[PDB]
Amino acid sequence: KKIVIMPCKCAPSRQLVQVWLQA
Amino acid sequence: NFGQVVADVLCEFLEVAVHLILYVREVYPVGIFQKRKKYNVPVQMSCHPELNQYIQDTLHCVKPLLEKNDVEKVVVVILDKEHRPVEKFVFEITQPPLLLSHVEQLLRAFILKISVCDAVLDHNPPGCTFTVLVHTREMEKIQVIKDFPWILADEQDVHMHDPRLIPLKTMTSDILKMQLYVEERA
Repeated sequence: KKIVIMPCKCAPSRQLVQVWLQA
Repeated sequence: NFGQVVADVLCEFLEVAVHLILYVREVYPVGIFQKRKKYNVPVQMSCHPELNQYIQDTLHCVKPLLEKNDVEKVVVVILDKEHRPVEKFVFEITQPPLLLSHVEQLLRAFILKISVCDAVLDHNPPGCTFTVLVHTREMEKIQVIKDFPWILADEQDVHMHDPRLIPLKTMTSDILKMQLYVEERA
């Protein structure tokens, strides 16, 4: 049977990456 | 005969494509990306370690699905602050059965089209992350290594209400038929 799947974890947030980029 | 080697080539391409899609659609700030030569063109790749690992883990889980021809589509789904799908880069993949510069060149074509696809696409809202969707059948072993499990995609992500359709590229060789196309909402 056809199914769509995705990773359970979400990618890093834009905010978290922004902070990484600042600091 | 070929097969492993196709998947190898294909998986790496998708890695490079996902990075570039994130850069041109401004999903993460341009400052995280460095210039890299890839299929002998300029591309952009994230320097952010956790992002890079998220992408690698996603695709290393896709590899076994590719390796034995179980991937119908690999969709990079762009999501706004509210986790609603604003934009989808659908790579639709067939490997029919049956009967190297040519592969590079036809892959390079998809890369190049992504670079300039800002010229044909309605620029996205502020505050965005992404996810990846994989259309398949009924890897439960690389999920378990990685600590990167996969879960059924929610119906809000699969269905896009009344989407606009913007094709970017098609290749149709003996080994591999792939169409890349974007879906936008109105």
